[PDB]
Amino acid sequence: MKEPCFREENANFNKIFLPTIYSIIFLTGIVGNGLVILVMGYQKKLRSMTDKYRLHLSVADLLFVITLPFWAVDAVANWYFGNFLCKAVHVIYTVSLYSSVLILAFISLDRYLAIVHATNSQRPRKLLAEKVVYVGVWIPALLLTIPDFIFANVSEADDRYICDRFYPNDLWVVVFQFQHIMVGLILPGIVILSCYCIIISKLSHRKALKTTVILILAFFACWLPYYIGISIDSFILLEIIKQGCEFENTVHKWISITEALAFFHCCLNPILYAFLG
Amino acid sequence: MKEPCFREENANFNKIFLPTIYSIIFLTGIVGNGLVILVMGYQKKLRSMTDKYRLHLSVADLLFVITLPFWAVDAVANWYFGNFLCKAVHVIYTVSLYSSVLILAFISLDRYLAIVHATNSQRPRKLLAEKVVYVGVWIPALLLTIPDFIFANVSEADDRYICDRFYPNDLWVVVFQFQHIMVGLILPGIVILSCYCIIISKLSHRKALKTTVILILAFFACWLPYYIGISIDSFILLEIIKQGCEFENTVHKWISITEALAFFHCCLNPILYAFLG
Amino acid sequence: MKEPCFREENANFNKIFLPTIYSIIFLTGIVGNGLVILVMGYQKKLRSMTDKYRLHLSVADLLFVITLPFWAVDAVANWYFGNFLCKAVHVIYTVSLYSSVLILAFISLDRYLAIVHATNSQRPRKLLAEKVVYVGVWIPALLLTIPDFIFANVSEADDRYICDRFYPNDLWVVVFQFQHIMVGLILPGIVILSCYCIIISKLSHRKALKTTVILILAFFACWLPYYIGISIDSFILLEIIKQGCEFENTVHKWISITEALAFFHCCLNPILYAFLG
Amino acid sequence: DVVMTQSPLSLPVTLGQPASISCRSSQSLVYTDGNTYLNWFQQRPGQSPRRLIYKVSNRDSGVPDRFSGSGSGTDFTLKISRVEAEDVGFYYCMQNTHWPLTFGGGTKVEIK
Amino acid sequence: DVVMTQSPLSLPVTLGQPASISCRSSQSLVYTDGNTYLNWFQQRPGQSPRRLIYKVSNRDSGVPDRFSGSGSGTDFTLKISRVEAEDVGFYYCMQNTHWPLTFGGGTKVEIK
Amino acid sequence: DVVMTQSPLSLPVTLGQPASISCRSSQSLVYTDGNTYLNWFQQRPGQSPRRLIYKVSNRDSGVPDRFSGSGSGTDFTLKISRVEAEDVGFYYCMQNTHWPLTFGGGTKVEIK
Amino acid sequence: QVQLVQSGAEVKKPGASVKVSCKASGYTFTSYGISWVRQAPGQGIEWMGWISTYNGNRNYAQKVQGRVTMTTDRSTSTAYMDLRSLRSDDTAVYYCARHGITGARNYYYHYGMDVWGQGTTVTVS
Amino acid sequence: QVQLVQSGAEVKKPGASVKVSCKASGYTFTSYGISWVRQAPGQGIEWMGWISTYNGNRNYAQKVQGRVTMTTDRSTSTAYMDLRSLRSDDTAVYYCARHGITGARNYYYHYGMDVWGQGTTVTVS
Amino acid sequence: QVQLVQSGAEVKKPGASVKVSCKASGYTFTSYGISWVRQAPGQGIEWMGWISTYNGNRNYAQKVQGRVTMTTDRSTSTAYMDLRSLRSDDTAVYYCARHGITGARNYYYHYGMDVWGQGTTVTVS
Ligand SMILES: CC(C)CCC[C@@H](C)[C@H]1CC[C@H]2[C@@H]3CC=C4C[C@@H](O)CC[C@]4(C)[C@H]3CC[C@]12C
Ligand SMILES: CC(C)CCC[C@@H](C)[C@H]1CC[C@H]2[C@@H]3CC=C4C[C@@H](O)CC[C@]4(C)[C@H]3CC[C@]12C
Ligand SMILES: CC(C)CCC[C@@H](C)[C@H]1CC[C@H]2[C@@H]3CC=C4C[C@@H](O)CC[C@]4(C)[C@H]3CC[C@]12C
Ligand SMILES: CC(C)CCC[C@@H](C)[C@H]1CC[C@H]2[C@@H]3CC=C4C[C@@H](O)CC[C@]4(C)[C@H]3CC[C@]12C
Ligand SMILES: CC(C)CCC[C@@H](C)[C@H]1CC[C@H]2[C@@H]3CC=C4C[C@@H](O)CC[C@]4(C)[C@H]3CC[C@]12C
Ligand SMILES: CC(C)CCC[C@@H](C)[C@H]1CC[C@H]2[C@@H]3CC=C4C[C@@H](O)CC[C@]4(C)[C@H]3CC[C@]12C
Ligand SMILES: CC(C)CCC[C@@H](C)[C@H]1CC[C@H]2[C@@H]3CC=C4C[C@@H](O)CC[C@]4(C)[C@H]3CC[C@]12C
Ligand SMILES: CC(C)CCC[C@@H](C)[C@H]1CC[C@H]2[C@@H]3CC=C4C[C@@H](O)CC[C@]4(C)[C@H]3CC[C@]12C
Ligand SMILES: CC(C)CCC[C@@H](C)[C@H]1CC[C@H]2[C@@H]3CC=C4C[C@@H](O)CC[C@]4(C)[C@H]3CC[C@]12C
Ligand SMILES: CC(C)CCC[C@@H](C)[C@H]1CC[C@H]2[C@@H]3CC=C4C[C@@H](O)CC[C@]4(C)[C@H]3CC[C@]12C
Ligand SMILES: CC(C)CCC[C@@H](C)[C@H]1CC[C@H]2[C@@H]3CC=C4C[C@@H](O)CC[C@]4(C)[C@H]3CC[C@]12C
Ligand SMILES: CC(C)CCC[C@@H](C)[C@H]1CC[C@H]2[C@@H]3CC=C4C[C@@H](O)CC[C@]4(C)[C@H]3CC[C@]12C
Repeated sequence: MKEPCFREENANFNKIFLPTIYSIIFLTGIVGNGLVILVMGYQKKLRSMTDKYRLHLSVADLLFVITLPFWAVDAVANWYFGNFLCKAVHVIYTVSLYSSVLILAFISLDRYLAIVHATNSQRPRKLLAEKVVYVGVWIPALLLTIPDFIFANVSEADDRYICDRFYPNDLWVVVFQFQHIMVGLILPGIVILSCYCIIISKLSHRKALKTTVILILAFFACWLPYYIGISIDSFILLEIIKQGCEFENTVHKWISITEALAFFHCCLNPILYAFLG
Repeated sequence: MKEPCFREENANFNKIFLPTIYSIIFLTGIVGNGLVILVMGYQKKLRSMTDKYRLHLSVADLLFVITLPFWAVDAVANWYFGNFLCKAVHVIYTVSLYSSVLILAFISLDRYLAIVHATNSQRPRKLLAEKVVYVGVWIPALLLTIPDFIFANVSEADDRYICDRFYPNDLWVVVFQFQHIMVGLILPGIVILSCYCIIISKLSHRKALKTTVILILAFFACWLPYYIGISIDSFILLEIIKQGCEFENTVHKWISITEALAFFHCCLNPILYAFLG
Repeated sequence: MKEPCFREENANFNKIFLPTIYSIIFLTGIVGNGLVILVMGYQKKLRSMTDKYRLHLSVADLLFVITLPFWAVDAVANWYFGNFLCKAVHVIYTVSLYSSVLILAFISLDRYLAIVHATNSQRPRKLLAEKVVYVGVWIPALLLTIPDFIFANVSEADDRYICDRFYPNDLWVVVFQFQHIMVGLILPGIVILSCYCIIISKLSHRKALKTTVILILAFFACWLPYYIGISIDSFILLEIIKQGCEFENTVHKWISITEALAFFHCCLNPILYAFLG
Repeated sequence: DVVMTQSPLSLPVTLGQPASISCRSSQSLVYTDGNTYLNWFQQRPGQSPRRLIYKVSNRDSGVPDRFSGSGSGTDFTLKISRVEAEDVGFYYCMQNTHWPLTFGGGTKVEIK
Repeated sequence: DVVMTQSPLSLPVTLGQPASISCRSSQSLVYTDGNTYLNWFQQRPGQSPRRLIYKVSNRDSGVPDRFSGSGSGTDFTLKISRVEAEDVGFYYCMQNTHWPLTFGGGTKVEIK
Repeated sequence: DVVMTQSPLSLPVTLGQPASISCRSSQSLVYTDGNTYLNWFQQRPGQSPRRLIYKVSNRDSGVPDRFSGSGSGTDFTLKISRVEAEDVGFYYCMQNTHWPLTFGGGTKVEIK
Repeated sequence: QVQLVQSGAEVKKPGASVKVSCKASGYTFTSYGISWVRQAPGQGIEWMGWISTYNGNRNYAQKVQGRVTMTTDRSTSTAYMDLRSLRSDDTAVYYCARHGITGARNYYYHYGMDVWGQGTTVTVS
Repeated sequence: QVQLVQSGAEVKKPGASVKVSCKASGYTFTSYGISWVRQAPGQGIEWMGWISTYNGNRNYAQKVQGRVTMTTDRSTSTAYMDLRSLRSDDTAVYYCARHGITGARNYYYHYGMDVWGQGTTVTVS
Repeated sequence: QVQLVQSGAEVKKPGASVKVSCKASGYTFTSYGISWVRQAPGQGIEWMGWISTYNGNRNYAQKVQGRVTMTTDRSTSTAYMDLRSLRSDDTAVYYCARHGITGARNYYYHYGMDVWGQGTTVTVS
């Protein structure tokens, strides 16, 4: 029982700015991830367990970066690739984000174990970093993709093909945005903050700590402006924030630009090796 | 004997930009202030008297940061919390700013005593830092809140609740803005500048000086653009600057954005420990 | 079989912003290139082969910088200089860019030889840096200017003289933009990336490497936003991206501003001597 | 300023039957904020007008559920589900979005 | 909303000869995106209208090459190269750019 | 599009005396660039029109100094200092700023 | 194939209410809005409404607003329309035609009017 | 409760001056503006003025401007209105109605017209 | 010198088609558009079309659109114009006049109308 207002397409400057950001991210990320992965996984290898975690992070970033040209082409021109490629792109996009977030959480947990229980807990650290990590990160990330696996497809609108998510009704997107927030931002954030609080307390009463702290803060500083955009969009959807429709278009543009800028989490990983390493 | 022009609501970009700034400030400040306060006040403790002053600054910053979610919700949605929470929010907001400014003034005064009268004046420094500081900062800050305690309340406009300050007439806000300026900017600024001039003169004829100088300059650089906004608003109110009404709306938006940006004084304190410390 | 939409002239801010950028680039580049060229080529001389490559880069940058005042005057006022000066300006502009890009490629190739085949290949390095470089860079750069040599001329439109490129029909500009991309961005980029990958692999299984890596990344970071502007313009020209005409004017303004900003490749070379050297 | 025409001018209604009054504006009643501020009044003979519904559909506290309104853009309508003997009087629709506010022509509800 | 007038109202045509119908708008049919969304329908007597060409010139799949359209701005035209005996019926032009969509007056094609 | 009215329609002039023709537009002839593109033509009987002055005041090469024009905004005027026996013909003023270009009504200069 | 099937023709007295079903099959029903178009006999085609099957964001034409409520039945993939207070001139033919496109990131309205229902005729006597 | 009470009905000769009191109680008088509305007998309701009790920023309607000065008495929480040079057609009924909302950071005008005074009638003879 | 030469005068029956050549010499033909202007006898000069010789971006006037197709022959540096379905009032004189300016970075339209062709007259009988 409400009137509809139709979303208007992005401005021309946005239509030009998204492809260049995507191209820069692709060019940086492909080279950085290829180099780090190759060195870590083929010759010199890794001295420390944290480098092992970083390898999984690099693989996830590479998997994400592979799909960027499709994003740029869709942003500029129409969709031509096909339904299967649409599904694969959406599946990979959903996998990589959760994989990266849970790898970060695992790194924080390993730090916690390395700091407080250093003497007692070497065997648990090795076991967690060797065997448990697969079940911890790769299984739930794969499992969370079933909604995309069903509801992502290409639709024929006149002569234009659209690759998007076609949900049965409105509330599904609200539920999926809520799980996105709860699994990306809140729970791993709680774990990371609690772990670092305990390490700080123990220290009060380290080069490794600094290097893994900068990665996490830089990751969540990039992702933070996106999640307020999603939170507000969800509240607007549930008739809790009825500020009009110009506000809706503005927040849609904000979401688009902010995710485009936050795609830097794949590029951030290899740089820290160049600077800090 | 003048015609009224009604204030227009902030732009959509402002409605989205204020919540994200508030959320970032809250997330940074809560963690930083919790950590500094916990370490200083529960285990390792503080080696130097300046750290003791900084603890009061941290407590004031924490008290301010506690109330940010209400600010964000009010900025986005309507007021729902109630009259008592409105009064408490306004009281805490008024307390924290003055507390921080007077703690900075006390730090400058302690520096002055530590530099010029180092040999003679150790007992006065200890007495001032142990006993006098409470009467100096916490008493006047509490005392200056009576106007907010009376004139801050929530009004029922149709179905929308508004938490604001409802003064008996116009001149009260001019008087209170003038006391705001005179107690925040001018008098502590005069004290700080005079003290640092005397220390500079004595030195001409120190790591601690550098660390407490950067905190003060960074504090007043954040607060400076707000006070020109207030000064101009007060002059416009007293029919001294009759530049129209588009100028009035522009300066209102300037005041809003500038206070949103200047709320960084709570986040600035813990960072200096990470960098300089 | 399409309707035409006529290009609209740049905004007033652009008309003021281009001359100041051009003047700053000219003032920086003339002094920097004069100094580096004079020292390298007249007294102290050059200790290392890389400095020799840099001298060719400096000469190309000087040749480019010489023609900037004509660009600024054309941007502000009408063309007055004449047909021969128009042709000479276009020829020099086309020469300098390709010369710089191929000198960078040669530097990367020399690095590759210096790293992997250091013991075996000193004589090839000396021969390549002494004799082959002229044929490698200066001959093809001169050869690629014949299209500009024929199709660049000044046209009399009423009382206004226009110095531009008047091609026989539309597809010529598409072909020339494609060769621009293929010879500036793609092929030298492939060579540089392959060479640095092999050096990185060998190292895993150097001050000089860092200094010549920063020059290349800073060069392609400046040139990168221009080539997406060209690519999109070419696709729009071939009726592959029919987004309208406001998009066309926006991308034209983007191309203009981006080339104005990317003209910094002449200024970037002498600075690295001041900072890193 | 904005001018609103209200129809019908006279609306004879029979007890126990619903009735509708609709008024059309000359400018879209959409505020920059995103709402529509149009409210309806009823004036019984000999007393000051009272407020029935504020905004397009929200109901002012203290009135029965029979009165209800709807509409958007430049067209608005108020409907009474059941007409009793105490629903006789004038009805006005007014807007508060553009300075100054403008009232409606007025509709009188009789008994048929 | 946008109003489109279609001419001619009645178009007698002879078998084996081309014919043209043109409709003019009152507002430019150019979208912010950069396209023009105006399409033509044909309604045979007793059945629902079908789509012949979508947008100014693109041809809907399933119709012969005889039907073709052109135009830009506020003037559009549809032309039939050869008129057979099965091309008798009403023809409409409508736009989908401005909410709400508006149809055309209608043109009937007879046999002469 | 822009419509320009030219006055007078018929201008009898005596040899050796100046004369003036003025045409008024319906939209301001100021380009975004900052100039005014309005030019005047003369058409002798039986030959193609030629250009006399381009823009408001600039004189096209190859004509005497007798012809001169002025004006700004939406009002423009062309004046001939001395009328000889070879100044008989039609005169038009046209604009090139807004697509499409529009000509003038036309003024015929006789001999009195 | 994609197709829309309607109900039969109806006749009703003035002041009554009429509901016409519009069953759609051959495509995902929850990704295309539906627009209701009415053609008066011997008159130009007219528009009266549009409902988004994604989340029920109805919209009505000015001339008919206040007398029509139109809803969808997503479970059986059908769209209805209810008209009350019928007048004498309401005798006409109603067509159910697919309109728009609704998605998670795309909710435009200029892609449709492709497939039409068989149409139904209602008369008042 | 919140309520507004006015004065009694008055009759005055043409060219005189009339002032009607508007006493308000039940809420903070210095946080809501007051708008004066006049209803001519047998005619549609009309607006003629508005004063902000916060700082006395008066505003007048075009049709009556130049003959009305309206002020407030914050001490006793009353609002007045003075009209001079009365004409023959001025016989009508005047209503004092709360309007707007005035605050330190909020000074909007689209929240009001809720509570009305009893109204007074003035006639010219 | 720069000059434009046209064809001869023609007479054709109603419903026919006429094509008038416009040969240009003395300047680079592929850097200036061409506009076709028609002057009805005893009437004000009128505009009907414009084609860009750079890439054939034709444009037509509203009054004549749908009956004229105009193209260029870059190989021999000539410009044509085809008009079909001639009416009774089409008897007039057609002038081929250079217009605009087309280049790689400059494609403006306010530089032209300088040189005109000799003109040709076509009549319908
Ligand atoms: C340091 C980094 C994060 C700053 C990032 C700033 C970028 C994201 C900002 C700077 C200027 C902004 C642009 C300013 C103006 C416009 C025009 C508007 O009609 C659409 C949005 C658009 C195109 C904005 C998009 C976002 C934008 C490009
Ligand atoms: C302008 C853009 C494309 C430049 C992109 C440069 C990035 C991709 C380059 C710059 C410096 C590079 C790093 C330099 C050193 C190392 C250490 C080595 O043991 C693993 C690879 C690694 C970590 C490199 C990865 C790629 C890297 C980060
Ligand atoms: C459809 C796609 C996205 C499904 C993703 C599944 C595949 C591509 C993913 C799932 C788990 C991943 C593996 C997880 C862990 C490791 C160990 C590491 O030392 C090398 C890479 C390697 C071996 C990964 C390779 C990629 C991988 C096999
Ligand atoms: C909108 C998005 C792209 C903004 C991204 C901003 C992020 C990447 C920026 C914001 C503040 C930055 C940090 C500011 C200060 C420091 C301290 C320094 O000793 C190391 C770098 C480090 C840790 C920076 C890393 C990058 C950083 C986290
Ligand atoms: C380094 C830091 C201090 C820079 C801070 C810049 C911020 C405060 C500036 C940058 C761009 C600005 C925005 C630019 C455009 C608009 C649109 C206008 O209609 C309302 C104000 C608004 C939304 C501005 C608000 C302030 C703003 C967001
Ligand atoms: C992206 C945002 C949320 C990151 C916020 C990080 C801030 C809150 C973190 C980064 C580094 C941290 C500091 C690191 C070291 C110390 C020294 C210790 O003796 C007291 C706490 C203190 C002073 C920490 C306080 C919190 C701190 C300043
Ligand atoms: C309504 C609210 C804002 C009233 C504020 C009063 C309370 C919360 C304030 C007033 C003075 C403050 C105290 C001032 C000084 C110290 C000493 C320090 O070593 C620990 C914190 C402590 C003990 C503060 C705790 C908070 C405090 C008790
Ligand atoms: C609008 C508001 C947010 C702007 C806030 C700007 C403040 C925080 C910035 C402006 C200039 C900055 C200073 C510039 C230079 C130096 C010297 C360096 O050796 C230490 C940091 C220090 C002292 C910076 C601290 C942060 C600073 C004071
Ligand atoms: C760090 C460096 C690369 C930032 C470079 C930013 C420059 C190129 C950006 C910043 C603001 C931009 C301007 C913002 C607004 C306008 C007005 C518009 O009508 C024409 C473009 C124009 C004039 C833009 C041109 C590009 C511009 C000047
Ligand atoms: C504001 C602008 C104009 C300042 C421009 C300053 C530039 C042109 C100056 C600043 C520092 C200078 C460099 C300083 C030192 C050296 C080393 C010498 O062996 C060769 C010249 C060289 C490399 C100089 C070249 C010119 C240079 C880069
Ligand atoms: C019309 C213009 C652009 C033609 C350019 C040709 C001339 C100016 C160019 C072509 C090749 C260039 C030479 C290439 C190599 C060297 C060796 C170096 O150690 C000194 C400069 C010197 C000697 C260059 C001087 C400039 C040069 C002779
Ligand atoms: C639009 C154009 C002008 C933007 C040009 C940006 C270029 C010149 C900027 C973007 C990022 C910058 C780099 C960022 C980080 C580093 C690492 C530091 O240890 C040396 C400088 C260096 C390598 C910078 C050099 C300049 C750089 C490459």
